[PDB]
Amino acid sequence: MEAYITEMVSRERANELEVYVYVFPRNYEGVYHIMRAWQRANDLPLAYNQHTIMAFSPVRHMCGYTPMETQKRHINIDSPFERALLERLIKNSLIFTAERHLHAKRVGHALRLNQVQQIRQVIIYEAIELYVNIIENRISIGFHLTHQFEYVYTLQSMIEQGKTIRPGMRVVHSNGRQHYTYSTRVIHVRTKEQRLSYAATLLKPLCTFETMQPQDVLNVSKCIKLSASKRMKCTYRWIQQLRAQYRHLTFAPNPFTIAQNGYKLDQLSTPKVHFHRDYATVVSGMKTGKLYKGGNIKISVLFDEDFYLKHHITKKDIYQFIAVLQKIAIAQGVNMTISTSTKSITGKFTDDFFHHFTEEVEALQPIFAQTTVLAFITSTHLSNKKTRSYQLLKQYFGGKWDIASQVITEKTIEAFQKILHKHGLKNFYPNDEQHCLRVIDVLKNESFYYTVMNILLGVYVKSGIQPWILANTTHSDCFIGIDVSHENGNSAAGMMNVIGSQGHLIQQAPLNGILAGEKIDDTLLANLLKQMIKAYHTQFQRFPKHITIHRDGFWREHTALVEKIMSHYEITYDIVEIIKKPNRRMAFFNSVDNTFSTRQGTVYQRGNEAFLCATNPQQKVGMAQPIKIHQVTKTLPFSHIIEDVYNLSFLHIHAMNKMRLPATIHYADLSATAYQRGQVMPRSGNQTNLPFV
DNA sequence: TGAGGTAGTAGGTTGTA
DNA sequence: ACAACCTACTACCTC
Ligand SMILES: [Mn+2]
Repeated sequence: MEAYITEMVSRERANELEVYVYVFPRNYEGVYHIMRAWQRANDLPLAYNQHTIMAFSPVRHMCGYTPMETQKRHINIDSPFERALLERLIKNSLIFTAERHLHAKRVGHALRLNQVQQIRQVIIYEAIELYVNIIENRISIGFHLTHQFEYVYTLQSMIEQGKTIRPGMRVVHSNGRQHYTYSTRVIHVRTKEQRLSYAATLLKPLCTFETMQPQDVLNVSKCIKLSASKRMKCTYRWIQQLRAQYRHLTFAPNPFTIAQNGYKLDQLSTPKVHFHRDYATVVSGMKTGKLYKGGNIKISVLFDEDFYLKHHITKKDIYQFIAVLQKIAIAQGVNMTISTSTKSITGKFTDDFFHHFTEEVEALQPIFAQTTVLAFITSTHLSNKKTRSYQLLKQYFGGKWDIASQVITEKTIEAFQKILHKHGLKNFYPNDEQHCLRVIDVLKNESFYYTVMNILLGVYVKSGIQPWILANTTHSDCFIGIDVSHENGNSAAGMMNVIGSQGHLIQQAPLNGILAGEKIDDTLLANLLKQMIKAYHTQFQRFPKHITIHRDGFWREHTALVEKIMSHYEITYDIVEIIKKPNRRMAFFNSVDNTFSTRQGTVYQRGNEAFLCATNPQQKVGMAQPIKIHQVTKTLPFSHIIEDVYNLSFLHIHAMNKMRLPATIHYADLSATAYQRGQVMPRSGNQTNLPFV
């Protein structure tokens, strides 16, 4: 069983290629018109960069643009400029070959291929993206397969068959090259703000899951979810065909294996989790084990009347469900008690309450103070506009009053009641220990258990409970997570603390996540590092030895500040970049049955960059997405950092379902989103605090 | 919004002799 | 302008 990556490397080197270089007199969009006219006249693969143009063959038709210098020169490998220009020229040459010999259309950002299937007047188009990099005087080409949607009809087809042009109808200028989103008739829809009009014979409605009909959506989504074998066979077939007509570079007969690409293979193993002993899996420990750090939780109930008015379910059913939750929690060493403050607000929370939420909620703070709200709001009120129950609920409770809250809708309660009816229950549940035990016992064999436990986990983590930690220690003693999000000109920073080599404190940094600009200032980073050091010293009574910073995306911060700061306290550190969507794919090919598969905890390593497989999705779900790890600094071996990254992904204490990313980046992204929408507020403390999810 | 996974749509932020 | 990220939204399936 061999290991395959979606890449290849060129036998020729960056300094073994003869190129023609034309330099024009002395703006990053320069000499683009000259290059386009040159392409139009001399029909050759050409590329530009700033004010220089490079090709593989001499240019005959000058088109009146006289160059300053002409050369048959090689490239200075030490100059990144000429490396980028050669990469652009190779990319353009590949695109030109595909267009001339394989009939592909460069649309948007990808080369659209032939259609694969039409689903009731919906065309599905294959597409591929190409990338060229120069890695230590070697040329690596990577590629990624994807899909595109289309409606096969213009506006004329509908307008001939009656219908009405809606002001809010979504149409695009479906054509070649660029694409824009805005009885002859004229439509004057704005592109973004500029006024445009057309003949309505070429504008076509957009094909998106938002607007497609439910019958088409199922099949279209089913089509774009292929297995690993089909996906990578399709990816490799077209690239082999492209190779068969390319002459400017040559490759090995089988250039897709990791051996040809200079990668080394690592097989990580699943860790163990600690609840009160050592458990192989999280599910086994949570099923029949006591929590790592239990305690006492106060819960308050928010019940709206429509939940009974339009759905024939009573508040007594809600209290039976809550009693079941309480008994399950007490079975694991967690004591939850219902507050009795729900007496002055009996019968409240009607439709008028939801329609005047912004004015009839200020008096609810003393009712739910120092508790955990378990809200049972209707999904219609949460989702439908002019009410915005979820947004206002979060933005008030967690946004301003720092009160944790967990929301449940009618689908969960109807599923619970349907299971009860199936099992012969609903006669009487609350205040009956034997009936509660029977309900808990029958909950085990159903998948709905994962729902119930998830709810409990959501209550636990927001209440200061630490469900489990790592059984074994890691090579780093301290983990920091940083993420940045930009929405509508507003920048939100998410910061995250993991205090201890076993986990042992998953916490959010008590710092404001709203940035005055688009960049993280030096003061914020200094405060984050110093506060995390203080937190570790408080928790363990000793200073840490090593700290690893995880960054989502690319490191755009001041490294000199980080070392000035941790030179004084004398802790070694690393800076690591975690990249989602690397636009590559990993597999193991088995030639006995000719199948591509994936194995969780697989690592491909090259230099200071690695690809990690952290999930095991099912065939109908799709194919696993690799993560990209990049080590900026060189304090410890790359293997140890990859191990820490893989091990921190098993600390998803908010759910029973395994998550792809480590907690450091996952929870930091969630926190950045929460500050983007203004639904969280800093809270100092020393316990497990995740006031989101 | 029980949670996670993955895969389409349209836009936004960098930094580049 | 180009390249390599990021975000939001929708959808489905799995537990
Ligand atoms: Mn949640």
